[PDB]
Amino acid sequence: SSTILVIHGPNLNLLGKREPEVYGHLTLDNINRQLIAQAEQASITLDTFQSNWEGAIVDRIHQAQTEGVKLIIINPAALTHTSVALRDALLGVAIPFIEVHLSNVHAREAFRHHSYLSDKAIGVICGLGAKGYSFALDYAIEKIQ
Amino acid sequence: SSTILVIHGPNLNLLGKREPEVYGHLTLDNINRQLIAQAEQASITLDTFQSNWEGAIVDRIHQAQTEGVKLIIINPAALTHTSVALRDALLGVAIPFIEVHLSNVHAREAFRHHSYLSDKAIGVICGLGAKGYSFALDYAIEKIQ
Amino acid sequence: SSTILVIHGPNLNLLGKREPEVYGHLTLDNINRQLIAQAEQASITLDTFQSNWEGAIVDRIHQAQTEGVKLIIINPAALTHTSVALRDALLGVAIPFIEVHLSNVHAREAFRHHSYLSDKAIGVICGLGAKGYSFALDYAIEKIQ
Amino acid sequence: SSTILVIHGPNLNLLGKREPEVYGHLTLDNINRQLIAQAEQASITLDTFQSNWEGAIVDRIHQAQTEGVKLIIINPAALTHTSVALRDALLGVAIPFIEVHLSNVHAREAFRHHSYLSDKAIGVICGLGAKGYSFALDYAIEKIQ
Amino acid sequence: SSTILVIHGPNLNLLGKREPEVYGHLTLDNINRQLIAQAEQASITLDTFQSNWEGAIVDRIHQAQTEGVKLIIINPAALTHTSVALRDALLGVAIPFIEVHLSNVHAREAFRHHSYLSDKAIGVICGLGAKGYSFALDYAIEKIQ
Amino acid sequence: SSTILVIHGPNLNLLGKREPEVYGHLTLDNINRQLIAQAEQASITLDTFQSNWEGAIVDRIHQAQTEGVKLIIINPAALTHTSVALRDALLGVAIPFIEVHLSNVHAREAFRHHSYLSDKAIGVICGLGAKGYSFALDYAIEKIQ
Amino acid sequence: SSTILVIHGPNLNLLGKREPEVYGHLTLDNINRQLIAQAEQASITLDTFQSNWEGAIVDRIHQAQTEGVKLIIINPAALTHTSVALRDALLGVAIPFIEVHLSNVHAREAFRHHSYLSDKAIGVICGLGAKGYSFALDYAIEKIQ
Amino acid sequence: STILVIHGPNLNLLGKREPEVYGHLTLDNINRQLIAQAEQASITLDTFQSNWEGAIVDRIHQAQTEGVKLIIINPAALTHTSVALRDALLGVAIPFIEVHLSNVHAREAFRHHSYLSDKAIGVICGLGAKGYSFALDYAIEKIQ
Amino acid sequence: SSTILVIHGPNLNLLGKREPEVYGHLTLDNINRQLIAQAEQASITLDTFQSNWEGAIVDRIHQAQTEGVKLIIINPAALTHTSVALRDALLGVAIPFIEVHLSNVHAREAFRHHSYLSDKAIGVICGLGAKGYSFALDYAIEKIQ
Amino acid sequence: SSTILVIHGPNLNLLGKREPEVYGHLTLDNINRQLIAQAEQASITLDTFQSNWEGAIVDRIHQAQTEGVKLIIINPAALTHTSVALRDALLGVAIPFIEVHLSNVHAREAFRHHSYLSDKAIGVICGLGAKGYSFALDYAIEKIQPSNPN
Amino acid sequence: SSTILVIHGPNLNLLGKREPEVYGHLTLDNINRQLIAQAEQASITLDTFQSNWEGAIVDRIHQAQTEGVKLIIINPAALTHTSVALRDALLGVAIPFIEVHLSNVHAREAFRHHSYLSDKAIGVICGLGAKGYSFALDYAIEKIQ
Amino acid sequence: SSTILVIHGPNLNLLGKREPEVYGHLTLDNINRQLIAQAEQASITLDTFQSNWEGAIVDRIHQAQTEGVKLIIINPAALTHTSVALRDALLGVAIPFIEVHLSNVHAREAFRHHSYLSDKAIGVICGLGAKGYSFALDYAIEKIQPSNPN
Repeated sequence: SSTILVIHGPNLNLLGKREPEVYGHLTLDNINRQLIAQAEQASITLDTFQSNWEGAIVDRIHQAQTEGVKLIIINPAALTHTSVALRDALLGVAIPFIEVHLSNVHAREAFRHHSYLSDKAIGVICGLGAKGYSFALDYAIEKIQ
Repeated sequence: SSTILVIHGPNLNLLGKREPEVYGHLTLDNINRQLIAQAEQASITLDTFQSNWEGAIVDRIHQAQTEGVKLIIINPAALTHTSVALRDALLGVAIPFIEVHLSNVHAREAFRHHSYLSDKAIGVICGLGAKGYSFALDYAIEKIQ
Repeated sequence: SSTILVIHGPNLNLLGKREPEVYGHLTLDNINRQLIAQAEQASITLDTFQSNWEGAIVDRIHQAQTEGVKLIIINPAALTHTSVALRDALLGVAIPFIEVHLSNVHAREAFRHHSYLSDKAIGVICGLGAKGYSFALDYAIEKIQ
Repeated sequence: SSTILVIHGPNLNLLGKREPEVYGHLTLDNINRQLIAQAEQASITLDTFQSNWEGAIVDRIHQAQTEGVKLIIINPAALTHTSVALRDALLGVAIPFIEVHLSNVHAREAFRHHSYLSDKAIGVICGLGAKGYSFALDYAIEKIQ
Repeated sequence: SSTILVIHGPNLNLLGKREPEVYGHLTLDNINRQLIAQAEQASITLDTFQSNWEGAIVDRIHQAQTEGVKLIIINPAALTHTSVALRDALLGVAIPFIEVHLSNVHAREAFRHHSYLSDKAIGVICGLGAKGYSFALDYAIEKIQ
Repeated sequence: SSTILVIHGPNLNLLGKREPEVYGHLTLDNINRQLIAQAEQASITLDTFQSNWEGAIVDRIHQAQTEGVKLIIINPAALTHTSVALRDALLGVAIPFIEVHLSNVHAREAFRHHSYLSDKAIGVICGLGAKGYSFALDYAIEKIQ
Repeated sequence: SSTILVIHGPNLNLLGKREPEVYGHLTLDNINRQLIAQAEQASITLDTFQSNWEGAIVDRIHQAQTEGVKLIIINPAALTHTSVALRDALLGVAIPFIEVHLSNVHAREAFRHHSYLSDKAIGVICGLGAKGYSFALDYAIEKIQ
Repeated sequence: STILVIHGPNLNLLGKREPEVYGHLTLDNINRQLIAQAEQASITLDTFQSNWEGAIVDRIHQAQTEGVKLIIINPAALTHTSVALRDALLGVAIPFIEVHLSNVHAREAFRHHSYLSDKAIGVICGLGAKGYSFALDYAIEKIQ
Repeated sequence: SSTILVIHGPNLNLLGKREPEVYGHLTLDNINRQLIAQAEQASITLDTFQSNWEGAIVDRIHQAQTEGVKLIIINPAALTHTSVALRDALLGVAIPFIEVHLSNVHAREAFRHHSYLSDKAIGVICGLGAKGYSFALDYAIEKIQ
Repeated sequence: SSTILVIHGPNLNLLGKREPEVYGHLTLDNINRQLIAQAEQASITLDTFQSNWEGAIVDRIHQAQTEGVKLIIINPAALTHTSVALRDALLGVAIPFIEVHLSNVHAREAFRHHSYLSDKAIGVICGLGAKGYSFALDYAIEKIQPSNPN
Repeated sequence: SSTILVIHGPNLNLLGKREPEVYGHLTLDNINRQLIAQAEQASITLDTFQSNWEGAIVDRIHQAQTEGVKLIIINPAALTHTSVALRDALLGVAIPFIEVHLSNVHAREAFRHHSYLSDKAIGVICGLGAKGYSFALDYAIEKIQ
Repeated sequence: SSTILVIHGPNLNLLGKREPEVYGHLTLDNINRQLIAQAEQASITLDTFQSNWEGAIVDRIHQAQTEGVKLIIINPAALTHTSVALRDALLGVAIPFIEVHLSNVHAREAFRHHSYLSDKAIGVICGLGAKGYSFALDYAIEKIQPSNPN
């Protein structure tokens, strides 16, 4: 009834385009399907977005507050280290959000440790991969029941 | 003949999207219109542009070289801390400018103190809200006349 | 035994002692029972350990390797910012761990943004209260089966 | 009426010497008159202070309190980057104020990019010559209308 | 059976769009056609792209993996200092690339020294204007064999 | 009826081991007794505790809460620069504390300047030798009124 | 032949102005009036001094030298973080001083953490208020005797 | 004269995942050859390992009263974090040499920093357990 | 038909106030007649001036533009690392200067390694004690003509 | 008076010394004779130089001033990160120069991202192996043409 | 021709040049001799080289490859902090090395804490005087078996 | 009896070489007879040295120690910012030195503000053109008779 919104940042789109071994066989779609499925099983709405354009997401988020979204679960991808606009969009709207990362952002380049969201997020999950999204949703469904 | 171009960076359109409590409550246009009125009365022809997509903001800056725009007023907001490409635009066409900010950026988080445009612009204003926008237009003019 | 060991860093024994507002009421042993139940519903063993003495924790972490623990869910608390011993213990025993925190670590003093653990954990959940422990228990159980 | 004090930092008493093509036409006098004339238009008894001395300005700020001054407009800046005594007086009397710089102060040497006032100041103006004060004073008045 | 994509980033379209000594006659398209012919002379196919938009360049390089582009010659421009997206875009597809800038990155402001791609390209060529492209292409032609 | 607690950190038990060479013949035992007598002669009860283990001090701090201690006069000594656990212990039991140091800390190494306790202590006495304990006691007694 | 000279930095003249607790009723004179009193019952003389000018306190400290002041109790206020002149003044005349701050300096802005005087004072009291002066004086009595 | 060898936390793990990560060598092994090195030089050397700082602190206070002359310490992890260990060492004022099995400089930067190094007589890192012997050979030559 | 002013910053008047050296009796007094003499012996005009008051020193150089002058030799002392008011005071009058210091700036505390006057001076001199002044003067004299 | 001088810095002699692939088989010798052959078709005279001592490179640069070398193509190697002396030399003689590196320098240790040279060069090439030099040449060879006339 | 090659950097040739307990009478020669003696005990062939010219050291490292040296014990002295060319010659010939220093570098000045050679050496010794070269040889000797 | 050694770093040999309007024709050679005549005038022995090779300079600082040079005036040039090797050369020989730079190093790139020498130098003089050497020699000259006494 009250919407959850899952936002995917740049390049998440490329997910799965070179299996066998690089996490071969997993795609941004495979992911959207589970989350959508998990959100359904506990009777809640879930919309997924994706663009390699920062202006496209800032847009979506301005719409999310308008579309009544209650809690955003964002995988800002590379934009989390560079976009304060991605931050002032999620704050300016005042929606709660939980930041999600597939990879352990802390285990990669140091410029990846900085984030423009995690501090205003309810929480942050990184490195649990796809399930990160799942748990993020788990906490979200309860967060406001 | 002349043209002033006020551009607004991301999220600025969200002005007034939840009014209580006693905050301020004004929109992106309450100023756009506050400016255009002030523009013509002094014989100069204004122009405004707003997006959350950096590309757009660049092309509008570019096309200004074709157009013959003499000076720009801009509030890149979030972009001032992040886009040099934006910087490359205003220098690429040799169109002077001014940078304005609604909130007093220096009283917020630290990261908001850096600016990729401030140093190039004729000047900067912040913490006075919309009154800076229009304080700027005032200078834009007394320069051309 | 399919042992997973839950470790709680110092001061966590005080959770729930000015009930109404500060942290509210969720006692260490309240979290312990919860984990034990989840642990048993999955037919997976789970001992727990708390101590205000860092060395008690490292002692426990070693004992865990001896005991064949497959993964540690550690809530180092104040030690995530100050303990390399803790990091090197977990890397010494090569027991993969998930770092978990109740409060959103990135929301407090900048000094709590650093972790001598995070970069080498599988992932990090923070700011999601006791559930953090549970999700961590989920990912963990599903990684062992 | 009700008083606004317009404090000037050290060096603004200088002038426009080597006046043609040094950018030194107008003097402090020419800014202090213009403004006091603008406070006349606002029906406020606006007094000014220029001192190359810190201790004269702080003392001034305390007199201002006892004299129930309502808001201070202050162009420290050779004092903006260096003094907290100035800051602690402007807070210790809790009279609101604004910061103004004739030149764009971010277009210069990197160490001008910091201020001990800007953060606890209502707003900041830099870059637009002495037009900047008139902007401050205007604003200050609407702050009393 | 080979293709070379050439990518021009933001503000590269302005070459020769300001006449006299400001980049003179040489247009982005003169560069394009010469390169096209140099390609053809040695029976290689070659395409060119340019956009002030981050997402667009991001998108088209993904199109490249689909189109079988054996190597990208790219002049990111101002996006080398901001976009970790493009870094994940080029890294994502895995199309070896060459960094080309016309001007000399290092003779400028400190933030230009920082590149999100430099450390991942085959090599960089900056400071040699148009000819920079010809060379990259020359090398790109011999690379494939 | 009121209990004041005085907690001495690691290495403080060493007071009086090389008497004339460094500091003086004064001990923890004197400071303690003179402290008790001053409190008996003021109708306050007072207990004391010293330890070289963060856990014990942490532990004691927790018991002071249950014992109804009204205030802790503490000398964390070295823990002050490294223990965010000690900090969280005092925070977790919310017993006002005054941080005392016999030696003047800022006179020493740069790292001794940082402290995880000073910003949460009611006040800090450092460098005035053992009187800083009497003064803390004295102050704590006026506070106990 | 003992005199004690108490110095009060800029703004301390403002103590006890909005007595309805922006901070309490205790005024600068009260402090001196209780200080001179305490001294006498020990047959010690004691003049005191306050000022908002860097120079005044400097000159003043210089006079203490010729006046044969045994010790100095000083509260530099903000000059503590900005004046190396006050520093070189105190080290210049070499009268040991007890740096006293009514407020726990460490609980405020980062720039207040710094101090150009602490590494050079016998000790520091900060955050214990006016009793801090008596304590300084009490310590200052017995050491001088 | 008594040397006292302190091993910080986790050193009790030496040789516990034998396949060429570490190797077969253990801490008791190191102590064994160390006490031996000591007895060969007619020096009493006591060892102490604890994953507990207070234990290590107390030990060095006891070391004062016992009359210990020099401490060879491998604070391991405690190097980059414990100024209490520093103050304890400084407090009883017993000279010490800092030891580290792996080249700390070829790892993570936070490794690079030591709260003891500047006050130790010297430092040895990257030469494996051999460092205790070197430090002990040095320790011994400072007492004889 | 020129003139030369010499400036001394705070604390200099303290020279030679604790008998044997560390400058045993080279007071500031001495250093002035010495510098004055040398100027009256090559026939140049010049006055000396020392103040523990910043504003006074700043004032004093504005009197430099009122009367004369071609070159200024200055030892700010403590105001070198602190004052940018003094810097712009020199640039504004535009009188080229020579920076001088009695002790070796570079050999003291790090904080003293920063000079606000160094990068604009004609040149700097430090560590040559008194004699340093002597050279500054000397370089000027053979520079006017 | 229309020479091009090519300068190789420290360790560049070692090209192809380990024949098997830590790099290929290419030596400085080959790069030069190719450069010289290339300068001949254009009727341009070119010289080359290499040394592992900063001073010697500083000297040869200074010597190019007197030879009337018109443009210097330089691969400074490790020196770009440490030698402000090499820097003040190319600026000393005011000979434009192109900086070339065989490997992509930004793809390694942080310190290796700094350069006391790149900013004052005409352009920089890095990563392209030997061909990086050819481009410098082909570019230089034109460069002699424009910037007339007289 | 030689199995192990010791390198002594600039200024190590100064050892013992000021003998009466401005350090030990121990020369660089004595150190070479001691090492050589020791190497003859393990039937290892050792060569020594010292110079104040980086190029001579680099050329030597190059000659070292073509000679087939197995390990380099190097005390680059000063050059540890500044030479990447030494780095590049050592890596370039791909010969492993142990780094050595006589004094505790960590006890001296901060700029001495940095090293262009430490991270690629097998190990480093410092503070144990000449004994440090011994320990390294003894270490090298064992490895070459 | 009290000899002064003047050391000029790399590139200083280029002085007086795009003559018509830049700097002067004033050569390093020229600056040297000025210092020589200044030293000779005060009864002080003065030597000079310049090399574009650091190792040549460290060597000479070492020779100065055995030469009994009471004080060194050095224009480390670009080396003041890079050679801690030069710094340790000076500290190890424990010869007091004065640092001279022709230009005002603080008015140039940020990297020119860090000196591996200055904090151990008695003093620094920069910006005063070639006369800085003169003022340094000046101090050096009176600095050889001060309170021991005498």
